[PDB]
Order: sequence, then structure tokens, then C-alpha cells
Amino acid sequence: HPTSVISGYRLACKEAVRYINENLIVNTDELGRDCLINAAKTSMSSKIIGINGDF
Amino acid sequence: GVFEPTIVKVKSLKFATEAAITILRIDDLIKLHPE
Amino acid sequence: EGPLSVFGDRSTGETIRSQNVMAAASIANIVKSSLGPVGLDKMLVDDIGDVTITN
Amino acid sequence: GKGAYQDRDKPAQIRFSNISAAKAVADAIRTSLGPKGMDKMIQDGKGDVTITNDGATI
Repeated sequence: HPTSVISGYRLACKEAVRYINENLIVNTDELGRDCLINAAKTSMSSKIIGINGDF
Repeated sequence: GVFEPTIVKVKSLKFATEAAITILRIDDLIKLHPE
Repeated sequence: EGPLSVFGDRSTGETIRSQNVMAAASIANIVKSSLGPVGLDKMLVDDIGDVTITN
Repeated sequence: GKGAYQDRDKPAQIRFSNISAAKAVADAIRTSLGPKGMDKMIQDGKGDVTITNDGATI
């Protein structure tokens, strides 16, 4: 019965978000510039300016 | 050096589940002809 | 039809659940080839010939 | 008893047509009843889409 399935999905979503607060990386623990630069580079890949990331 | 903000994974999981639930709760459809 | 004169088409049971899944599935298949650093791009040409390139 | 012949059948037919038509509506929304009932999608002629379980809205 789908109402059983729906309740199963909601429990999975709620537990997953609670678990994802264990894979956390603190920004200030990393270098301030390095973490921002790498995050920008990663979100810039798969685009027209991929290899031009550092610039 | 591969990083993503947490608010991307966190919000994507919540939004996807809600859209999956609402579609899952439909068993029949009624379409009315144009006037 | 017989009963329920509504002037429209109605579907029930497995007919509408399978049809809904295919309609949702087809949307994913359009953009499945635009994910990841090895992804590619697309054009979207309207009727008046205006071109647009994006992933 | 012995007489009172009913020569008009139209009243007997219209009543049975009303029984069938009214019963059909009750069988239509019978599914949406209960803690484990489901919803419906109504697509208007304009294009509006509603997803509902309310019985008055359907």
C-alpha cells in the first residue's frame, strides 16, 4: 500500500539529513582562501570555462 | 579539492522527496474537454 | 461510456500510475547527458530561429 | 388486487434511471474514503490542475 511506502520515504529523508551532519568539514578549519577557491573551481567545472578555473 | 556547500545536498534531498510523495498519491485522473 | 457522463476522459488503476512514471522518466533522460565534468551542451532553436546554447 | 392496471411505464423507467445515475457517483468517490484512500487529479478545460482528497472539491 503506497501510504506505507510514503512513510518509509519520509523516515529515510529525515535520518539521512541527520546523518549528513557527520560528514561535515568546517570552513575555518580549512584555509580561508583555499576553500573558497576550490569550491568555486568545483562548481565551475562542466561548463564553458572549465579549464579557465584558476583565472 | 572537490567541495560542495552542504545546503545543496541538504535542500536537494528535502525537495526531491516532497515532489516524489505528491505524485505517488494519485490513482486516477479526469480531463475535461476544451470549451 | 455509460455512467458518469462528464464529457471527458478518465483513467483508473495501473493505467495512470504507469503513465505518470513514464512522463516523469522522460524529463530526466533529456538532461541526463549534461551532468559531470564530462558533460556536454545543447542547442534550443525556437520557430523564429533564435539559437541558445546552455547546459 | 384484481384491477388498477398501470398503463404508463415512464415513471417506472425514470426512477430506475435515477437510481443508476445516483449510484454511479457514489462508486466514483468510494476510493477517496478512509485513512488509506488516495487522491484525484482534475484537469480543467482552461488547463488548471488540482490534486485533492476533499469530497466536496472533487
